[PDB]
Amino acid sequence: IRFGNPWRDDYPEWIWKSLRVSRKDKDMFAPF
Amino acid sequence: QFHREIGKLFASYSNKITANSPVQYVPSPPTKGKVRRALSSALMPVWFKFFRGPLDRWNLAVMAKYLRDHGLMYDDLYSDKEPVFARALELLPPDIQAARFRRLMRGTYLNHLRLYLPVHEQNYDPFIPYMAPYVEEAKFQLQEEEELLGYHMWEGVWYSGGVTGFGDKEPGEHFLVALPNLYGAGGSPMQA
Amino acid sequence: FMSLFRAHLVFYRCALNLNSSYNFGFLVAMTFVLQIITGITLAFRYTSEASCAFASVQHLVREVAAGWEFRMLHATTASFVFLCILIHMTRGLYNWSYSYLTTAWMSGLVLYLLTIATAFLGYVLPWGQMSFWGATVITNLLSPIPYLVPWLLGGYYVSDVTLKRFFVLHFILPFIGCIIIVLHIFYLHLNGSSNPAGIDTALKVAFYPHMLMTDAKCLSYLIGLIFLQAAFGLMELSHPDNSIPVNRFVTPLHIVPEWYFLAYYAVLKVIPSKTGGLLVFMSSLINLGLLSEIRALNTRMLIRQQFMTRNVVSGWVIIWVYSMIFLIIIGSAIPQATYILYGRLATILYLTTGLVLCLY
Amino acid sequence: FCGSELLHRNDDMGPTAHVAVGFEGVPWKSPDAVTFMLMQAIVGSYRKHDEGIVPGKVSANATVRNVCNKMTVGCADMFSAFNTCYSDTGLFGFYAQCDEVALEHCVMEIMFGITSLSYAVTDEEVERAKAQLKTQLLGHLDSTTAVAEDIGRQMLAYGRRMPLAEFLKRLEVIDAEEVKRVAWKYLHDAEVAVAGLGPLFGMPQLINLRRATFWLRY
Amino acid sequence: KLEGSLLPPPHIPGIRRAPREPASPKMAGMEGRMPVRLPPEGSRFRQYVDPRADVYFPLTAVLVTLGPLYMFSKAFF
Amino acid sequence: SVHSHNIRPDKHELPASEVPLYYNRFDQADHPSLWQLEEEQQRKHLDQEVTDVSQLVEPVSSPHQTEGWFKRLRYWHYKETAEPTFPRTPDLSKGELAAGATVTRTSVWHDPNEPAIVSVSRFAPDNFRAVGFAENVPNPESTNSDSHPDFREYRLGPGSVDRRPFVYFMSASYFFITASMM
Amino acid sequence: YVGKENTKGNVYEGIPLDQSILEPADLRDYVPPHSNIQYSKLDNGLRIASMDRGGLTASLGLFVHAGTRFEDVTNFGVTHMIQNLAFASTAHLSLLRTVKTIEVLGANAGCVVGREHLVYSAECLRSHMPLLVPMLTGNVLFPRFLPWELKACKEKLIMARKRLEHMPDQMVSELLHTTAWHNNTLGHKLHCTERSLGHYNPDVIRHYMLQHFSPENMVFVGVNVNHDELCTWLMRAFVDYNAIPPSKRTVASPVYTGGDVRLETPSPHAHMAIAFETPGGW
Amino acid sequence: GAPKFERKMLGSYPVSPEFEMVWRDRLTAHGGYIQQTISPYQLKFIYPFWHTFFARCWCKCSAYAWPWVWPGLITFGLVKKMNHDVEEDIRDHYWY
Ligand SMILES: CCCCCCCCCCCCCCCCCC(=O)OC[C@H](COP(=O)([O-])OCC(O)COP(=O)([O-])OC[C@@H](COC(=O)CCCCCCCCCCCCCCCCC)OC(=O)CCCCCCCCCCCCCCCCC)OC(=O)CCCCCCCCCCCCCCCCC
Ligand SMILES: CCCCCCCCCCCCCCCCCC(=O)OC[C@H](COP(=O)([O-])OCC(O)COP(=O)([O-])OC[C@@H](COC(=O)CCCCCCCCCCCCCCCCC)OC(=O)CCCCCCCCCCCCCCCCC)OC(=O)CCCCCCCCCCCCCCCCC
Ligand SMILES: CCCCCCCCCCCCCCCCCC(=O)OC[C@H](COP(=O)([O-])OCC(O)COP(=O)([O-])OC[C@@H](COC(=O)CCCCCCCCCCCCCCCCC)OC(=O)CCCCCCCCCCCCCCCCC)OC(=O)CCCCCCCCCCCCCCCCC
Ligand SMILES: CCCCCCCCCCCCCCCCCC(=O)OC[C@H](COP(=O)([O-])OCC(O)COP(=O)([O-])OC[C@@H](COC(=O)CCCCCCCCCCCCCCCCC)OC(=O)CCCCCCCCCCCCCCCCC)OC(=O)CCCCCCCCCCCCCCCCC
Ligand SMILES: CCCCCCCCCCCCCCCCCC(=O)OC[C@H](COP(=O)([O-])OCC[N+](C)(C)C)OC(=O)CCCCCCCCCCCCCCCCC
Ligand code: HEM
Ligand code: HEM
Ligand SMILES: COc1cc2[nH]c(C)c(-c3ccc(Oc4ccc(OC(F)(F)F)cc4)cc3)c(=O)c2cc1Cl
Ligand SMILES: O=C1C(O)=C([C@H]2CC[C@H](c3ccc(Cl)cc3)CC2)C(=O)c2ccccc21
Repeated sequence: IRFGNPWRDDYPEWIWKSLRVSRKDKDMFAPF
Repeated sequence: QFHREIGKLFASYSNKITANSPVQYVPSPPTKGKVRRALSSALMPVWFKFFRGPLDRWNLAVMAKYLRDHGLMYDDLYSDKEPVFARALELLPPDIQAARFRRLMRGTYLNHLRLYLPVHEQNYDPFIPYMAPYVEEAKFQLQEEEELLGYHMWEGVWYSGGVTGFGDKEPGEHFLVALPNLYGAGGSPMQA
Repeated sequence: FMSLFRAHLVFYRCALNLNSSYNFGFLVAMTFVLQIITGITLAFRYTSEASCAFASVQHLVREVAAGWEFRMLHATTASFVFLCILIHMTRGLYNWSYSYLTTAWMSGLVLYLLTIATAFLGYVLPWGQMSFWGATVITNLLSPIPYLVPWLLGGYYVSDVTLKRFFVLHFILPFIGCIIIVLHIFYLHLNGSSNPAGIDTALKVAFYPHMLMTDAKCLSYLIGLIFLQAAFGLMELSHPDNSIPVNRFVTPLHIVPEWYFLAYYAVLKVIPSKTGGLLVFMSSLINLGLLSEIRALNTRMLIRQQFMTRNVVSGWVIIWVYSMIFLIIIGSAIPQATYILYGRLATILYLTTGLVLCLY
Repeated sequence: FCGSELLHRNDDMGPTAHVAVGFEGVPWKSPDAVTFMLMQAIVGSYRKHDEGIVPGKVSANATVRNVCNKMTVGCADMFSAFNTCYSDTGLFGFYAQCDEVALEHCVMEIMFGITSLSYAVTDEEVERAKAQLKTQLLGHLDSTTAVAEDIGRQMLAYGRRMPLAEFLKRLEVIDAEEVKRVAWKYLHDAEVAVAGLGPLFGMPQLINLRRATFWLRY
Repeated sequence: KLEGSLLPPPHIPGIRRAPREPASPKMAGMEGRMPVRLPPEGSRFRQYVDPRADVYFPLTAVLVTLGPLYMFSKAFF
Repeated sequence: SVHSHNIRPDKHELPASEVPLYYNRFDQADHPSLWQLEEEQQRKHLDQEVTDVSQLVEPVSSPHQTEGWFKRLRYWHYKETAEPTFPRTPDLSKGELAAGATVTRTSVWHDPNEPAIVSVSRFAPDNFRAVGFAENVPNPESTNSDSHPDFREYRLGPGSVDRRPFVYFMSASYFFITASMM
Repeated sequence: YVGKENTKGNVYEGIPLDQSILEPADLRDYVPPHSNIQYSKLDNGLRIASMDRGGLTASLGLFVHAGTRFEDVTNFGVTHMIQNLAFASTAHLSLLRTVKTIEVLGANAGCVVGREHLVYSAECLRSHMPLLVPMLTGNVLFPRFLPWELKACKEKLIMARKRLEHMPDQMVSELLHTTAWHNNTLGHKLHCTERSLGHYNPDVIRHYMLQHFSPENMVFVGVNVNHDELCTWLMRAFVDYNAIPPSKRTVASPVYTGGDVRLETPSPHAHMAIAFETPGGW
Repeated sequence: GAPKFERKMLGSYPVSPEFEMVWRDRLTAHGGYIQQTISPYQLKFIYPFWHTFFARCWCKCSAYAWPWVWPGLITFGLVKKMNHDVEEDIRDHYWY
């Protein structure tokens, strides 16, 4: 158990990956 | 003559204290009486194994992880609203000072975002004592001023110069000396 | 006075990481201003006579345009005054704000005392059963000194004279409040606010654009919630028993103060000696006052980080909060041996965890 | 002895104002003469230009210290106290030089000084003053001229010459309560005389200087 | 080689080095946890330290500091 | 400021020459300039890769320091209890610290082979640095971690619309609701 | 003064000053002291000279052979810095404690720079001599030169000349010197110029002192003190410590240039001076 | 507020009243720094919040578990046990 544990806490790998995603030079509401 | 008699009392007591003075370092008497030392020594094997041990280990784990998340050192927790530490910071050299400034900036930003650092950024010991040589000097310097100037309750002129008169040396730091002007543009103490 | 306005509320520079927990002061001030508006417009139609006060309050609701709205806004905003104050206090217990904001903390305590007094005086003016018997109880509680109680009452028992002077006092005290608020803010901005991180930092940012908008956002939420509760009545904040006319020779069969007074009530239920009762309040308030100079009670140099995150030990402030909530729970219930037993347990916790804050 | 002021206002001689304030003293032969010689030293002197090795802001003399810390810049160019004894009367007081806008503090600080002698002086200060007074007086009497002048002066003033041991023995036994007695006898709630020259727009009233001689505290 | 977060110092002429601790053998119960050091080898503390107790401590704290008060209260209040 | 210090003698807290709460091992240089060299000769823990929390280096200082009833925090460094007239002599053989009082009121700086004026010069507070200093003390290059997003992934670039209409419409909407309520 | 032991107060209260209070016990039959100079030397090299005239106040002075004529292009201004740092922190005393103690003993003390000498001196009652010998010798035995004292003491280097602008006579003196020996030895200025505030770091001060402040370049002189006590308390000062070791320094002959110089300012007189050299000097 | 050695200015122009608080809290930039900002009219401002939601929420919830919830659970326990004791009392004392 890493959650809430000062001996082990760290993000899950999928949370570390969610921060790598990119939407640079895209915009989906431009028509409005 | 009341005052001279009480003088005599004070003087004799002070002379007793003076006569017992050592001329060299002598180890301090223990902080606890022999009864409590005995009781602690008796209960050590249970108390340290079950309770004190884990408490003192959990504490350091908590502290270390919180400091590493943000990239602070331990001596980054002290303020400069504390006179001794203010002096210590005045005595610092350029490099240490600059690094402290940078770490405080980064810690502020990270606590704003509430994002952990990567674990490879957390590989350092946060509990190095980098302020000690300067805190000891500050303590010396601020102790001598008490000894040589602060030994009496000095008497002053009241509510003059922007200071209350009971000891302050910075203007308008107390309510009864607020609002120094009614017209004009004011001013600042640092530009006098 | 415009130049001061700009210096303190536009160009004043804060720390970047001030989150919502630092917005509740502004909020209590706003509930003050709002409560003052509704106060004054309620005074225009209230009657200060024991023979007819009750019906005077009923006339507003029944026969006056928008009569109901001002009474209910005034009644409900009080709860938010106290809720915001308690959040505001607990934040600074959590952070150890009083380490360097010494006089601000003292001023705070004085303002809280003012608010208690103001609320309790207000609570008597509608003149129902609960009002009369509450006044009786609290006036008997401060009896230790001869003749002080008939003097403050005006009379041998709670009377129309008592109503008249309570009304005038309730009129006056809030404005003294306002003056002390100015004093409060003087001490505050003399020093400068603390961070949630409890470090000193140069990453400051000005107030007007960034923090002003957060203040405004929370203000929207609070206005929302006040109107929700005021118009629809979701929670039974006030007991029904103040709806009954007064009788000087018969008590109500069940008794529950306003929630912000229940913990105190709990104490009066469980401590045997009446003087012990009163001394508990005096002692706890003195202990809170004592925190203003905590730097002197020890020779180790102090830090503001209490390292309560991820900590299995928790912290004395959290135990204090839970003890206080438990006391509210027990306050609410009937007098019975088991409730009293757990009452005494909770009371010991509440007293001890306050004493212990000084022992770093 | 008349309590009056005599002020020469003049704004065409630069920024500096000169002032002297005086009290009634005691004759040569008075028993308290020595105590007066000591009080003059307890108030002492100061110069902003030339200072020795002790900064004024940390000096043991409280009057100098209070003057040098005023408005953080300090409010006087020079001040010095004085005592003069005549055959049947004396003068006791001080002389000062200060800036046009500093004059008020420049004067009231030193009046506060002198009024302290009757309420709050302590033996640290008395012994410092004894040390400095002894250094001064015993330091002059080196050459033949100083000795001959002293012989003649004492011969006219006392009908004799007082030997060193007598002066030292009479000086030794004065403590704080004795100073606090004599001052209360002659200086508390007394008349004062004033003279000044220069940019005296700042100058205090005569009645201010006269009501200064007592404290309402205590 | 060395205990704790130290690394062997370079030999630089003009700098005087303090003595540094050699490494010590670790005990059972510290597998897979953020490491926190043990007492020195010649102390009295190292006779009674037991890392395996850090797992039950969240219960030990409550038992010790709140159970006796509960017992006393139920006995007398 | 309005804040005092609290330098006073104390019987619960022995002075720092007697019982320091920090880890009392310091290296000493003949001249602080030499500290430059070590910064370009040592290894550093932050130059090397780790992946799990269990691999982080372990603190040098002991967890077991502060004791007493109802003391949550178990670790501290600095205190202002006052020094005596004759302080405890530092033992430089064990790399203990010598600073302020312990330089002035002690023989610690004395050397048989060297002039006194030369000998005292090595005991300014810049001449001492803890053990582990060059290896553990961070010195950031930026406030931003390369593992977090900055403006580069949110900036509206070439080809984008103008948003002034939207911004001012947002705020006008807020205001007209506000005015109706008022 | 925590209370006072004697309660008798002013025992001569109310006695006029033309009425004696001496008892016959306090009379003496006068014996003069002997007032020819006494000469001694410590083992490390220090020379001591003393006289007594039976005065109550003593004069004490330490003389060092370190003037400004010994500086060079890398040193200019160092002697002024040292003088401006007199009675600052040393091995066993702080600056504050030193000056406050000198004040409370009642003494007057100071330091003076010339073109060939540096002098420290003090003065008060003769019974305080044992407490003054340390504070005078400290300055040459083991000063610390903490940076934050150098930095705070800097403005006094400039005021020294800023005051010369209203002392025309002294000004002309300095002009004469710098014109007579242009750019060498006695020609050097007695103050720190702007160019002199660069090398205001402890290492230059310390390296300069190591070349001049050895004992055999010093003299200690006392007037109105008993010589065996002076010798004893001076010996007890150098016994524990290593003094600055000797150096076989050499000194160059001044070169006299002469020349001419003018300096105009609103003074209402024409001040003029003409001079010629004395070959060989003292 | 700030220590006197930090609030000492380099300039000498008079501080205007409306800037009082600004220069009472002056601090030195030891070592200097470089900063960049983009006008909020040229940034996305609701996508950056949701893009970093899970990390922020993990951090916040992790930080509060032990200190706030565990004592909460214990208190909730105590309330349940008190209810038990009362519901047994009320029968012992008054039911035959
Ligand atoms: C608006 C105000 C009006 C304007 C004018 C100003 C008015 C003030 C006048 C009263 C003061 C008289 C006393 C003069 C003392 C002079 C001492 C001295 O040389 O000065 C240096 C000295 C400080 O130098 P320091 O020693 O270097 O500083 C170190 C610290 O002091 C730390 O030192 P330490 O830690 O080493 O400890 C030292 C401590 C050691 O001692 C203790 O700590 C003892 C503790 C024992 C507990 C018991 C309580 C002690 C306090 C007594 C209070 C009683 C007074 C009230 C009586 C009421 C009568 C009706 O020493 C003392 O306590 C000795 C002084 C105590 C005197 C306090 C009372 C004086 C009042 C006398 C007149 C009373 C009439 C009032 C009428 C009713 C209206 C108020 O000055 C003081 O210590 C100040 C003491 C006096 C208090 C400040 C005055 C108040 C100013 C603010 C006004 C607030 C008014 C609020 C009303 C607002 C209305 C809207
Ligand atoms: C979300 C929070 C809201 C707070 C509200 C407070 C109450 C306000 C009352 C007065 C009114 C004021 C109005 C303004 C409120 C503030 C607004 C605001 O800006 O909030 C910001 C708030 C948090 O902002 P932040 O920047 O994170 O704040 C900093 C943090 O505090 C972090 O600060 P830090 O990290 O620097 O920490 C400093 C420290 C400083 O210390 C403090 O401040 C401590 C203060 C504690 C309180 C002490 C006083 C207590 C006095 C006694 C009161 C008794 C009241 C009794 C009431 C009884 C009611 C029954 O604070 C803490 O430590 C706080 C952490 C506490 C953790 C506690 C964890 C508890 C877990 C509970 C789990 C429960 C599970 C149940 C499972 C059940 C299963 C059956 O964010 C939001 O609220 C976001 C907006 C969410 C909007 C959602 C709307 C949804 C609507 C849905 C409608 C659906 C319609 C469906 C229709 C369907 C049709 C078909
Ligand atoms: C409707 C409400 C209306 C309220 C109005 C109140 C008006 C009072 C004004 C206060 C006095 C002015 C303060 C300015 C001070 C300036 C700061 C300064 O540097 O002063 C240095 C100065 C110290 O002198 P120093 O530095 O040693 O050297 C002085 C110079 O050498 C030589 O001195 P100087 O030539 O430089 O002149 C100094 C002059 C500075 O002033 C001026 O230059 C301008 C003139 C001052 C204003 C004069 C008009 C005030 C009218 C007085 C009557 C008000 C009665 C109000 C009753 C309301 C009825 C509904 O100060 C004075 O002489 C003031 C003396 C009068 C104040 C003392 C009154 C307390 C008597 C308490 C007796 C016990 C009664 C208990 C029963 C309850 C009674 C309610 O400080 C003072 O002595 C000033 C007074 C300090 C306050 C003492 C404590 C007051 C509390 C009294 C007890 C409260 C009773 C409440 C209980 C209720 C029971 C039910
Ligand atoms: C007419 C009828 C008469 C009946 C008479 C009956 C009388 C009964 C009296 C019972 C007295 C019990 C206490 C004996 C103490 C002995 C002390 C001793 O020998 O010292 C030697 C010796 C003293 O030397 P020393 O130099 O002081 O060394 C010790 C260190 O200073 C220590 O510091 P350290 O650093 O080494 O250790 C860490 C430190 C620091 O640790 C921490 O800070 C950790 C804190 C973690 C807290 C985590 C909490 C998280 C959960 C929160 C949950 C939410 C709660 C709130 C909300 C709930 C809703 C309301 O730990 C502590 O501070 C431990 C505190 C323990 C408190 C225990 C309190 C027991 C109270 C019992 C009731 C008494 C009466 C109540 C009042 C009555 C009305 C006035 O100490 C030791 O060797 C250590 C001994 C420690 C013993 C602790 C455990 C005692 C267990 C007693 C069991 C009693 C059962 C009674 C049953 C009754 C049935 C009828
Ligand atoms: C002087 C007394 C005034 C009382 C106000 C009551 C008036 C009647 C009811 C409201 C009417 C509508 C509002 C007026 C129109 C808008 C003003 C305007 O022209 O916009 C200027 C500007 C509009 O800016 P903008 O950027 O939207 O657009 C202007 C730019 N152009 C023209 C290019 C589009 O408003 C501001 O910038 C105001 C800044 C503050 C915004 C947040 C305020 C929220 C509230 C904060 C806390 C409140 C508590 C403090 C009060 C004390 C009492 C409790
Ligand atoms: C912080 C400010 C205030 C607080 C906390 C407060 C609190 C209260 C409370 C709790 C009540 C009880 C109402 C009820 O039980 O229905 C009340 C009633 C009342 N308040 Fe205040 N009040 C404040 C300010 C004011 C002011 C400034 C005035 C007038 C100037 C005022 C006038 C009244 C009146 C007339 C009532 C009677 C309401 C009724 O009879 O229905 N209040 N107040
Ligand atoms: C009417 C009642 C009160 C008002 C109007 C008020 C107002 C404010 C305001 C506006 C602030 C600055 C912004 C903020 O913190 O939200 C503040 C800060 C503060 N207040 Fe209050 N407050 C009140 C009651 C209290 C109480 C009862 C206390 C303490 C018991 C208190 C102690 C503090 C402290 C310590 C701070 C600063 C904390 C820090 O900077 O870390 N205040 N107050
Ligand atoms: C989120 O972080 C913060 C929020 C903050 N919010 C506010 C509202 C202020 C503030 C309050 C009052 C003030 O000046 C006033 C005093 C008294 C008055 O009187 C009265 F009664 F309020 F109307 C009015 C006006 C000046 C500034 C802060 O300083 C403040 C500081 C921080 Cl860190
Ligand atoms: O029995 C009580 C009672 O005990 C109180 C109490 C509640 C706490 C109050 C209180 C206590 C302390 C403070 Cl600082 C402020 C208010 C005083 C009145 C009531 O409010 C009450 C109202 C109506 C009928 C009966 C009663």
